[PDB]
Amino acid sequence: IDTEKSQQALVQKRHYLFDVQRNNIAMALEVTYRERLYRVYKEVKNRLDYHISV
Amino acid sequence: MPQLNTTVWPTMITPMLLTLFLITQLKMLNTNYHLPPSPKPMKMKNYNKPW
Repeated sequence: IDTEKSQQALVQKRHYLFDVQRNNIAMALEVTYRERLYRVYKEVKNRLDYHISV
Repeated sequence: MPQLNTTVWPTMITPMLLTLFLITQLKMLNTNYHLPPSPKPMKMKNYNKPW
């Protein structure tokens, strides 16, 4: 009986795998978005700065 | 020797065959030794959780 109740406890804990997967998808998309914004900002500022430096 | 008087030989043979082949054997059949009460605490046809 104790073993079966413990098996039920693990089944209750199951959901963390899908929490992990959803966390990783959200975080990867956010990292990609912010890297893209930094890329566009850096290119624009870099060209303007080449002009100002010459 | 009274053991050689063959006139009382059935009187000595007939009850014996009842006592040796019927009554004592019916009383041994009712003398039974059950097998030990050995309780296995290891019996669980379980399986991993549904994954």
